[PDB]
Amino acid sequence: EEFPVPNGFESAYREVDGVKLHYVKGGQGPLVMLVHGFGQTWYEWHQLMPELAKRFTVIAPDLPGLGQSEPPKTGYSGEQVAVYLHKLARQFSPDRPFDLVAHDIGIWNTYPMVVKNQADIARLVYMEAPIPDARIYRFPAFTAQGESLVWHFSFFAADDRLAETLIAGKERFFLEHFIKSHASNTEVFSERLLDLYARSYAKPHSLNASFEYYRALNESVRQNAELAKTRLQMPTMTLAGGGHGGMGTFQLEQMKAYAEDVEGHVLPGCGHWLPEECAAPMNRLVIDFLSRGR
Amino acid sequence: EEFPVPNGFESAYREVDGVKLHYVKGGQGPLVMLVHGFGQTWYEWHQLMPELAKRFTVIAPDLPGLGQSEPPKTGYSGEQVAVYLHKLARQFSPDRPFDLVAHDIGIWNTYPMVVKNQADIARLVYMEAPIPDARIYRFPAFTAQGESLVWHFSFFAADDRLAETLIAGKERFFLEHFIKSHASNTEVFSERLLDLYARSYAKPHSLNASFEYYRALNESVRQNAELAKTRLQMPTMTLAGGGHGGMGTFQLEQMKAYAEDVEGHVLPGCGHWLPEECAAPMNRLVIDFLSRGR
Amino acid sequence: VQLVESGGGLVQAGGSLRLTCAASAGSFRGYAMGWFRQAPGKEREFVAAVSVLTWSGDSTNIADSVKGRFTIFRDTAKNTVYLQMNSLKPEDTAVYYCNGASEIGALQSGASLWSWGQGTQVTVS
Amino acid sequence: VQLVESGGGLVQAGGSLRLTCAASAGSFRGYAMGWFRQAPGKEREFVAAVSVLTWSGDSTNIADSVKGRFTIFRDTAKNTVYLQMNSLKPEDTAVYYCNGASEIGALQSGASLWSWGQGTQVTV
Repeated sequence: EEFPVPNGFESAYREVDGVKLHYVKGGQGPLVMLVHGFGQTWYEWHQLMPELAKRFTVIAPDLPGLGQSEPPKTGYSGEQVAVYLHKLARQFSPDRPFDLVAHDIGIWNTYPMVVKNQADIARLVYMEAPIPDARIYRFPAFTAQGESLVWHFSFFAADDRLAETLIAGKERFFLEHFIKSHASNTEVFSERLLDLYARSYAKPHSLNASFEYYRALNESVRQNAELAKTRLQMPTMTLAGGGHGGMGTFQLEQMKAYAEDVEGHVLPGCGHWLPEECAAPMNRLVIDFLSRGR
Repeated sequence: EEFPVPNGFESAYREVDGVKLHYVKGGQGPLVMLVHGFGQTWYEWHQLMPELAKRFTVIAPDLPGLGQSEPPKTGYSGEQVAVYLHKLARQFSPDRPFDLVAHDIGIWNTYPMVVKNQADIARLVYMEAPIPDARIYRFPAFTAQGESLVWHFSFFAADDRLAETLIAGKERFFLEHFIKSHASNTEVFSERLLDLYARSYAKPHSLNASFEYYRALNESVRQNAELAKTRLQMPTMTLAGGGHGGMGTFQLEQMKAYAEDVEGHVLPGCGHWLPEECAAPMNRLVIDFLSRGR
Repeated sequence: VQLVESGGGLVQAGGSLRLTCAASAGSFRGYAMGWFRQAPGKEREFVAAVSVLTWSGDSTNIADSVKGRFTIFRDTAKNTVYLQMNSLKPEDTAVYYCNGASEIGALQSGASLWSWGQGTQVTVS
Repeated sequence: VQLVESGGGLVQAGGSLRLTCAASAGSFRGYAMGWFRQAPGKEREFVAAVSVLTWSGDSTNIADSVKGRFTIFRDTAKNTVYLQMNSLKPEDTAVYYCNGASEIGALQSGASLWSWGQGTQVTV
């Protein structure tokens, strides 16, 4: 076990398409799947999970290759990875649609499942990352404030295993810089919390898998150009940070091109890591959006 | 000596404003100063220097902190660094104007000298880099071809000494990736040549100095916003690579906003490293431009 | 958030100054920041604003009264904000203040989030 | 530079194919690259072009006849060029060729630098 499991939850494994996925699950009721992003694992949801579990069955998987999940056997593009997550969720909700909450590259790895299987998704919450499309080619490499928030896209996508070679042995140092530089509320990331995430990402196959998601990003863009010919029809909510490190208004503005029914919120003073930086306001918004009318 | 010195040239030092600068010098006649860029040293000019020395006094300094030159005492912004290079050139041509050829960050470190002391500059040749201004905030972090050419701006500018910490001890690996990823003729760089450059940059103060130039880039941009209220009046030529890794048409188009009298060339099939990648055509162009009408 | 301005002084026309805005308590890392000024006799007026850094970049707005002479920028390692004042004029004489908002547009409209600090006096002789 | 195309085949309307352009001798890393096609009876015509990567980014141009169905992209680690063909139509049947130029505008005007390779057959 890489992270403490909340009381009332089980840490378990399930083979999907030949790949052994790790997840933490608890609660009773309709299914909500929470999908973490880069630099983290299922554990980023550990404050939201006990709350949602009062009314829902909550499952939080580790993305393939990350946390305690095996790497994918097909590949790291969004459409390939979405298969695993879709099948995992259906094993627990084969007869009813489920809700989906995703953060950061959790968005990349679920959008294809959502758009191709809309009857399976009841409500959708996306936070703090772009859906892979040509808009990401407009983000600046360098800014009047110095170090940009997106230069890691190219570092991670670089060939010759550049990122593995430079970061191996310095995973803790790189991850602290990465996380804090994308945060407004930097203090929430304790020395011990950073050590836990670094321990997980320093596993050789997790270090490589991290970067393979970015190496597959251009293929994800090409996939999504075709997939986005169909708009999303289910109720959708976007969340973005309004502070340093966040997406700001981009998140909702992009989502309006993909979804018919979308409400968006920007959390002021919050950066990229909403579940940890702004837990109480974010948790309330998610629980509210998923509970209303039921 | 970190690099072999051409026959007929001397390797020497001169103290300027308390800083000991290294340079290689040879030939007779009016002065031409050649200023190298990041990832290299004076040695990138070693094929051009013997040709120019048939008609000129040629000096190729190492930038402060790089090669065999001491770090600056004031700072690494263009206006600060330019002071050292201007005083060095004036030591050898105190009564007559001199020509200037600069590559990559050589441009950053000479533009303020040029614009503030136009009577001291006879001709100007700028190749393969932007003059620091707000246009650089538009270069993309990530592209449809993957790794962009400009992500290193933010990597090198990051606080916490990110770049030194990740690259130290791996200078040879990083420099080969950096050079080849900015090259079209990637194989022109012999293993020994790359060994020599990595050895020079692996000196702890040279590794750090490398990145301080990028940590000062925003200050250079702000300086140049004031300085560029005066357009350059002397004859100028720009060169850019037309292949992968080069500036393409950007070089001449930006220069047209800074200089009244400018001729530009794009060398097809050539990347960022013109003196090495496309030596014969580039050398011919420089020699011609400097030789003309004299 | 407790705001502290510094860097003011007595300077000659045509000279330059750089003001610093810092937080002695709290943090304005999560917020857009702006500079304001007020002379004894006149109203307090907006001077300049800079956004937070997002994935798309950032944005600034410079009041027409100082456009071409003043610039604003942030340091995201120090969590400070700066006002670079070039080509200072006597009518720039005032106490200068910083404050924050959720976006630069609110600052442009004179709105701000926190109690004003003491400001820093700029006198151009 | 010796060009080698591959990836062609027989597909049903609405299907998809991906073509690969490689250099069996030399390198086109320093040049813009383009796809062209020739149906039996017609002359060879421009399909798509992609520039080299510069510090400012890159550029593509896609012929109106395949716009919205075909995309072109490069791999700067392999030094290869690709044509992804979605929503294939019978009228897309042709031999497909790649070639290079100093800029995509030259390719748009039918110009190219090297001897044509054998091409790759696409039948819809």
